[PDB]
Amino acid sequence: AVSATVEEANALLKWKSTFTNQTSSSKLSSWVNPNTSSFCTSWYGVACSLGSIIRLNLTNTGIEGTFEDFPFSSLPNLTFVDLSMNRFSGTISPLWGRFSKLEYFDLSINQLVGEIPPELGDLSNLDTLHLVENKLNGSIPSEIGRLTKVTEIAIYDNLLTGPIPSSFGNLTKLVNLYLFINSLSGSIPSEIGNLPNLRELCLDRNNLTGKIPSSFGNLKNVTLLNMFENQLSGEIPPEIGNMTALDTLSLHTNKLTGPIPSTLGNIKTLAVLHLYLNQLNGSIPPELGEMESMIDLEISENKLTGPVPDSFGKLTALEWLFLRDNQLSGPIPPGIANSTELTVLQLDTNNFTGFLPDTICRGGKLENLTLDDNHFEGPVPKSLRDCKSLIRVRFKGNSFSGDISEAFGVYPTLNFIDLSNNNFHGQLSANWEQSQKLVAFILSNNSITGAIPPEIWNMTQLSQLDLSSNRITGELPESISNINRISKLQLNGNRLSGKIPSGIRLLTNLEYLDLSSNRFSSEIPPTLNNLPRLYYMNLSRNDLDQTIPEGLTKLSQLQMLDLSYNQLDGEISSQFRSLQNLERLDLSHNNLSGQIPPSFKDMLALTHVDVSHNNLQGPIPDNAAFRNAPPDAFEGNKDLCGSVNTTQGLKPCS
Amino acid sequence: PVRSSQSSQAGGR
Amino acid sequence: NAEGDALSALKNSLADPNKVLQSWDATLVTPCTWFHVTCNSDNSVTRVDLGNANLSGQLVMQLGQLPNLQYLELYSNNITGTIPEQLGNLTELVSLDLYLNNLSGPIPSTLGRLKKLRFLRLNNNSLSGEIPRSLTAVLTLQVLDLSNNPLTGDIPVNGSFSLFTPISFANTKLTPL
Ligand SMILES: *[C@@H]1O[C@H](CO)[C@@H](O[C@@H]2O[C@H](CO)[C@@H](O[C@@H]3O[C@H](CO[C@H]4O[C@H](CO)[C@@H](O)[C@H](O)[C@@H]4O)[C@@H](O)[C@H](O[C@H]4O[C@H](CO)[C@@H](O)[C@H](O)[C@@H]4O)[C@@H]3O)[C@H](O)[C@H]2NC(C)=O)[C@H](O)[C@H]1NC(C)=O
Ligand SMILES: *[C@@H]1O[C@H](CO)[C@@H](O[C@@H]2O[C@H](CO)[C@@H](O[C@@H]3O[C@H](CO)[C@@H](O)[C@H](O)[C@@H]3O)[C@H](O)[C@H]2NC(C)=O)[C@H](O)[C@H]1NC(C)=O
Ligand SMILES: *[C@@H]1O[C@H](CO)[C@@H](O[C@@H]2O[C@H](CO)[C@@H](O)[C@H](O)[C@H]2NC(C)=O)[C@H](O)[C@H]1NC(C)=O
Ligand SMILES: *[C@@H]1O[C@H](CO)[C@@H](O[C@@H]2O[C@H](CO)[C@@H](O)[C@H](O)[C@H]2NC(C)=O)[C@H](O)[C@H]1NC(C)=O
Ligand SMILES: *[C@@H]1O[C@H](CO)[C@@H](O[C@@H]2O[C@H](CO)[C@@H](O)[C@H](O)[C@H]2NC(C)=O)[C@H](O)[C@H]1NC(C)=O
Ligand SMILES: *[C@@H]1O[C@H](CO)[C@@H](O[C@@H]2O[C@H](CO)[C@@H](O)[C@H](O)[C@H]2NC(C)=O)[C@H](O)[C@H]1NC(C)=O
Ligand SMILES: *[C@@H]1O[C@H](CO)[C@@H](O[C@@H]2O[C@H](CO)[C@@H](O)[C@H](O)[C@H]2NC(C)=O)[C@H](O)[C@H]1NC(C)=O
Ligand SMILES: *[C@@H]1O[C@H](CO)[C@@H](O[C@@H]2O[C@H](CO)[C@@H](O)[C@H](O)[C@H]2NC(C)=O)[C@H](O)[C@H]1NC(C)=O
Ligand SMILES: *[C@@H]1O[C@H](CO)[C@@H](O[C@@H]2O[C@H](CO)[C@@H](O)[C@H](O)[C@H]2NC(C)=O)[C@H](O)[C@H]1NC(C)=O
Ligand SMILES: *[C@@H]1O[C@H](CO)[C@@H](O[C@@H]2O[C@H](CO)[C@@H](O)[C@H](O)[C@H]2NC(C)=O)[C@H](O)[C@H]1NC(C)=O
Ligand SMILES: *[C@@H]1O[C@H](CO)[C@@H](O[C@@H]2O[C@H](CO)[C@@H](O)[C@H](O)[C@H]2NC(C)=O)[C@H](O)[C@H]1NC(C)=O
Ligand SMILES: *[C@@H]1O[C@H](CO)[C@@H](O[C@@H]2O[C@H](CO)[C@@H](O)[C@H](O)[C@H]2NC(C)=O)[C@H](O)[C@H]1NC(C)=O
Ligand SMILES: *[C@@H]1O[C@H](CO)[C@@H](O)[C@H](O)[C@H]1NC(C)=O
Ligand SMILES: *[C@@H]1O[C@H](CO)[C@@H](O)[C@H](O)[C@H]1NC(C)=O
Ligand SMILES: *[C@@H]1O[C@H](CO)[C@@H](O)[C@H](O)[C@H]1NC(C)=O
Ligand SMILES: *[C@@H]1O[C@H](CO)[C@@H](O)[C@H](O)[C@H]1NC(C)=O
Ligand SMILES: *[C@@H]1O[C@H](CO)[C@@H](O)[C@H](O)[C@H]1NC(C)=O
Ligand SMILES: *[C@@H]1O[C@H](CO)[C@@H](O)[C@H](O)[C@H]1NC(C)=O
Ligand SMILES: *[C@@H]1O[C@H](CO)[C@@H](O)[C@H](O)[C@H]1NC(C)=O
Ligand SMILES: *[C@@H]1O[C@H](CO)[C@@H](O)[C@H](O)[C@H]1NC(C)=O
Repeated sequence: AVSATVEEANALLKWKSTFTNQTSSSKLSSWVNPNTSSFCTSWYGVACSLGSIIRLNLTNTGIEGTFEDFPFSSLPNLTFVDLSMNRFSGTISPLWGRFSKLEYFDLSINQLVGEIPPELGDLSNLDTLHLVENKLNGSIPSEIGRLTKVTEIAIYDNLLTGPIPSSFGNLTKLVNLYLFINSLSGSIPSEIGNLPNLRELCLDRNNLTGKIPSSFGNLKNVTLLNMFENQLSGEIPPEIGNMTALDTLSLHTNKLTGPIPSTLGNIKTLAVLHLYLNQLNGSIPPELGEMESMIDLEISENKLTGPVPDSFGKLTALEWLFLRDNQLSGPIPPGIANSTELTVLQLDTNNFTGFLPDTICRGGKLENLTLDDNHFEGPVPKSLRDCKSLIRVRFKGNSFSGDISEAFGVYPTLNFIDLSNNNFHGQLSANWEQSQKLVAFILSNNSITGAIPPEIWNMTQLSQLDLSSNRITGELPESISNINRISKLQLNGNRLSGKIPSGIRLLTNLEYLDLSSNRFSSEIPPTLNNLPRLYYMNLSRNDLDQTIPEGLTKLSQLQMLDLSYNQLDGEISSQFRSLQNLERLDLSHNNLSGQIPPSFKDMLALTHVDVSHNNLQGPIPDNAAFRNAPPDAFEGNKDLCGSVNTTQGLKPCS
Repeated sequence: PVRSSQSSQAGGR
Repeated sequence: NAEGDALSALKNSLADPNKVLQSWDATLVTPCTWFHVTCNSDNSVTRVDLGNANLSGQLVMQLGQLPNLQYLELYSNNITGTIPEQLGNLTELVSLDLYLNNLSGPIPSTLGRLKKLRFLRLNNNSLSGEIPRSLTAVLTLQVLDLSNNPLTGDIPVNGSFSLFTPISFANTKLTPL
């Protein structure tokens, strides 16, 4: 020992002298002259018992090297080996199997590649085995089954392949088995279900296939079970209801089928249940209401049918409830939202009908609520008017009705609402002014009338406004310049009137501008030339007037323009060359007059043009769009002559 | 350190 | 899904002091209620326009798993790096706007896989290479413009590059004509 520490330390210095870049980490520099036991007292990461090495701890110390000159033949008393968080490279030598008293064996994050040598099976006294975060490949040897005293296996995030060995059935003292983020394959051995001490088993993110072994009914003390993102199949065995100590079962993103077994109601301690993205079918078992400690429940994206049971009224602690993207139908029970502390409710893309219950926000803590694409009807409840915690709300595609100014209230922390395709009527209120951090407001295709309150412009965090296909009236003020964060403004299909406000020119983030099918009647703002991001603008079907302003041709990023069904006049200018991105031009049904400029022989992006039913004359330009324009874009005009190949009802040009 | 896996949540709309 | 995860990877690789990617939430099912991103009629992204928004950083290779994206706009920003090769996997793409940046490296040759492309704007950068000449294999190619970065060596005149003008490739150290 003390005399043998001579050879031990000499080998240790010889190994150390093989590293590279040791200068930065002067921590390992404390290895100095081997003498009468001074190194035990002064050498870092080393401990001796009775004068011989016992532990090698070198965490996070910046070492660089390999395991070529490791003294396998000089260290018969090494018992603890931890070399995590370094840059050791190479392979794992079989000689590692010759340490007779090794207990803790860690070779975590490193450069290690290659196989896993079978001879590690000789480690009769090994207790914890970590080979995490490496590039190991090959398979897992069956000789692992000879380690009858190991209690923790961690080999995840390597490049393993092949099947799970069946000899794992004899690892009779396992507790934690982590095999996630590897490329395993095959089927789960049934003997895995006969382990009397598992408490954590992770097989997620693999290519396991086949069916879950029903012997999983024998795992009487497992507290966690992850298998998501695999290729399982078959049906969830009913014996899965005897894992009576579970609190987190997740099996999402698989290829399972059949019905959900009712026996899941027998697990009192279950708190999380993930089963989305599968092919389950049938009806919800009422017994799913007998899980009194249930917090999260996600059964989205499946093929379930039938009614939602009333027994969900007994789930007092629910916080998340995901039922979206299914084929459930019928009415909605009052017990679905009974719980006080519910916070998310996701019920869209189903076939529900009827009225919303009167317990929607009973506890006053709801935050997220989606109901898209159902057949709900009637008025919104009144407990949802005074629910003061909403963040994201979606009502799109339904048949709610009532007064818009009476249906809602004030929401300090709302930032997204979508109420399109419904049957609300009334006038907008000024309560929306008090949602200061609101970002989107979509209210399209309803029966709303009235005028837009000035308070609607107090909002400066707004970024998308959509009040389209309604019966709004009035005129747009100048304080419209105040929003200035908006990038998508849709106000078409209404009865707005007056001038186009010049304040729009102060908007700079504007991308999408839809101002059509209204009764605006005044000159286009001659100062619209400071929109360096706009790519779409539709001002069709209006009562506009005197000649198009050339400032519109400094809209550099324009791609679609529609000045159609108006009372425009004059001549089209030659500044349209500057539009180097435009590819759609609807310019018909006006009094545009004169000749179409020839300089249009320069924009190669044009594909569709329409100048029909105007007062134009003269030859068409030499562009592919005019080359390939059907007859339906040239009628009604005076003297448009054309070429023989591009003959579409037009008189041959002289 | 070595830890258990953690399951994410289903996407909302 | 997959488009959402690719766009989230793009978000993580960039820096934005103006907070223009604030709404890009990786928690939703689909990236169709995000701003500056437009989806198709059946939940598939078709435009990603993010130009003149003062972004700084590096592109990533995940951009290539957006199978149905038609428009890509990133011009007039402060991105540095090289153009990935996986951009050749965007089989249905019409326009590529990538100018007024600090891109480096060579132009990938895989850009010849894109048959429906109509607009290339890479100009005013620092790119160095040989104009791989596979671009003459797309044949749609209405306009191309790269005219401030050194691409020394040749201007191909295969069937495609026969209608262009010297105003492109200007100030680029080419001079084969
Ligand atoms: C009801 O619905 C709303 C909206 O759908 C939810 O609110 C959102 O909650 C998420 C929580 O995940 C917020 O997420 C934000 O983005 C980052 C998420 O971090 C992960 O992902 C990124 C991107 O890949 C990784 O880079 C990162 O490492 C993580 O893996 C966080 O970083 C955000 O934190 C930031 O807070 C502010 C933002 O300006 C700044 O101080 C910093 O940037 C800081 O990093 C944040 O967590 C999202 O913002 C929320 N949106 C809102 C509030 O509008 C609710 O959670 C949901 N209700 C319930 C009960 O689920
Ligand atoms: C700018 O906005 C206007 C209105 O918002 C758009 O007008 C729309 O034009 C299309 C095609 O011209 C119309 O489609 C047609 O609908 C009729 C209805 O019966 C149908 O018979 C036709 O066969 C065709 O499908 C559409 O109805 C019309 N919108 C409205 C509300 O009437 C215009 O297209 C927009 N401009 C651009 C460039 O998108
Ligand atoms: C794991 O990866 C390594 C490196 O690619 C593979 O090593 C090769 O293995 C074959 C036969 O197993 C030998 O003929 C080669 O000489 C090895 N290459 C080198 C560079 O040593 C190894 O095969 C992979 N594992 C498996 C199971 O194929
Ligand atoms: C104990 O572990 C061993 C490791 O492979 C398993 O394999 C063999 O099983 C046969 C069947 O009786 C016996 O020869 C030995 O038990 C094992 N042989 C060797 C060489 O180890 C064995 O099945 C496991 N026992 C149980 C009950 O699971
Ligand atoms: C589940 O695991 C626990 C782990 O402790 C087992 O409890 C031990 O059981 C053994 C008998 O097999 C006793 O000798 C120990 O004293 C127990 N320890 C504790 C802390 O309870 C439990 O038995 C396992 N489940 C089953 C069904 O055996
Ligand atoms: C879950 O565990 C229970 C309790 O052991 C099982 O019920 C027993 O099962 C055995 C074996 O089939 C029968 O011999 C007993 O008569 C059953 N007793 C009772 C009271 O039912 C049950 O089969 C296991 N599986 C499921 C799906 O419940
Ligand atoms: C749910 O899916 C299962 C699995 O396909 C369906 O059960 C099958 O029904 C067909 C119809 O004759 C039978 O031939 C199969 O033998 C059944 N499989 C099993 C495992 O029993 C079931 O019909 C589906 N339920 C609904 C409501 O569509
Ligand atoms: C829905 O409303 C509440 C929400 O938790 C619960 O009502 C309790 O029901 C139990 C069992 O009948 C009674 O002992 C309590 O007195 C009820 N409390 C209240 C405030 O009514 C329950 O979840 C649902 N209601 C019923 C009647 O089951
Ligand atoms: C805007 O709302 C109207 C009124 O609901 C929609 O028109 C109805 O559409 C439903 C289909 O959901 C039909 O059953 C009704 O017969 C339609 N009624 C009328 C008077 O047209 C219209 O479809 C909505 N707009 C859009 C784009 O969906
Ligand atoms: C939002 O609200 C504030 C507080 O009222 C507005 O500040 C006044 O707004 C009125 C009309 O909106 C103006 O006549 C006053 O001159 C404003 N006061 C001051 C001190 O500037 C603010 O303008 C509103 N923002 C809008 C409507 O966009
Ligand atoms: C980016 O583009 C701008 C014009 O869009 C360039 O500005 C001109 O670049 C030429 C290049 O030789 C100079 O000779 C001119 O003097 C520049 N004009 C002005 C007003 O300065 C700009 O140089 C381009 N970027 C880089 C890095 O060249
Ligand atoms: C463009 O011109 C080049 C120069 O001649 C052609 O180059 C070779 O063409 C053959 C086919 O005849 C290919 O097999 C070679 O791989 C090409 N090599 C190089 C270096 O270009 C090219 O074919 C012409 N056409 C295209 C579409 O590139
Ligand atoms: C390890 O310790 C044992 C017991 O003290 C001893 O017999 C053996 O020689 C030691 N190994 C050495 C000194 O290499
Ligand atoms: C030393 O330098 C770096 C790390 O600092 C790395 O290349 C390696 O560890 C050493 N160099 C060589 C050439 O091995
Ligand atoms: C090694 O030292 C680290 C501190 O650097 C400590 O956290 C760890 O418990 C020690 N033992 C092992 C086996 O890593
Ligand atoms: C499963 O195998 C396929 C092909 O063998 C591979 O593409 C896939 O990535 C594998 N899955 C995992 C989780 O390794
Ligand atoms: C509602 O049910 C009908 C058949 O009854 C089905 O065709 C439709 O897809 C269902 N709606 C959904 C699943 O959103
Ligand atoms: C066009 O002008 C004539 C007279 O110049 C006028 O009578 C007619 O109503 C105008 N039509 C349109 C669509 O502007
Ligand atoms: C662009 O980003 C780089 C990052 O290193 C920074 O140094 C440079 O100043 C930035 N340029 C501008 C114009 O912001
Ligand atoms: C393009 O996609 C293919 C298949 O998905 C794959 O080779 C890779 O992701 C891309 N190609 C290259 C050369 O990277």
